[PDB]
Formats: sequence, structure tokens, C-alpha cells
Amino acid sequence: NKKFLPFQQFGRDIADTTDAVRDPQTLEILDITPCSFGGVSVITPGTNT
Amino acid sequence: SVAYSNNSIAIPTNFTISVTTEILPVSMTKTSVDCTMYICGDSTECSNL
Ligand SMILES: *[C@@H]1O[C@H](CO)[C@@H](O)[C@H](O)[C@H]1NC(C)=O
Ligand SMILES: *[C@@H]1O[C@H](CO)[C@@H](O)[C@H](O)[C@H]1NC(C)=O
Repeated sequence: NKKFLPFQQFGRDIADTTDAVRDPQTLEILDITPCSFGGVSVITPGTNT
Repeated sequence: SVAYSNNSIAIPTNFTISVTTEILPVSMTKTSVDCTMYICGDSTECSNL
């Protein structure tokens, strides 16, 4: 929902990476949310139980 | 230069109840850091190395 000037293409975050973009073919404001959510947690009781 | 005597003394006659506030840290921010998503962002040869 930001204010992209027509030359402004790349939104940067505080972490200085790519945040918000625009298609060079069609003028449109986009937002990016990265994939690879978290890790694997395993719950188990005692094996003898 | 607080005075001092041989046969005289100073005894309090009235008091004051003061509230003192201490601040102690207890919990650091718990942090889990994955290594592969940190180092090798979307790669195979990086993980093989
Ligand atoms: C207590 O100390 C003072 C300090 O000079 C002295 O003059 C006095 O004689 C002392 N008291 C006694 C009982 O000696
Ligand atoms: C003791 O001190 C308080 C303030 O510190 C005062 O308001 C009060 O009247 C005093 N009382 C006596 C008996 O000296």
C-alpha cells in the first residue's frame, strides 16, 4: 500500500533486503512475504512409557 | 566536618519511611537461529559444502 514513484521500484526493509517490488511490464505495487516457515519440533514421552 | 564528643551523643527523634525501587533483568530474549536458512538461502551446493 506504499507510495511508489514511477521510477521507484525496490522497497527496502530495515534489514536492507528486497521488500516491495513492481513488475517492469505492468505497473503494480506488490508486497513480498518470505517462505520457509520455522523448524521441526517433536513431542514425545518416555519410550518405556 | 561532623562533630565528635566524649560524653555526648545524638539520638534520632523522628523518622521517614522511604520507598526504594530496584530493577533487575531476569530473562534475555530467547533466540533460536537456524543455520541453513541463514547461510545457504535457497541452495544445494552451499548445503553440500
Ligand atoms: C573527654 O574528652 C575531653 C576531650 O579533651 C577531655 O577534655 C575530658 O577530660 C574527657 N573526659 C574525661 C572524664 O576525662
Ligand atoms: C515527624 O516528621 C513528620 C515529617 O517527617 C512530621 O509531619 C511530623 O509532625 C513529625 N512528628 C513528630 C512527633 O515530630
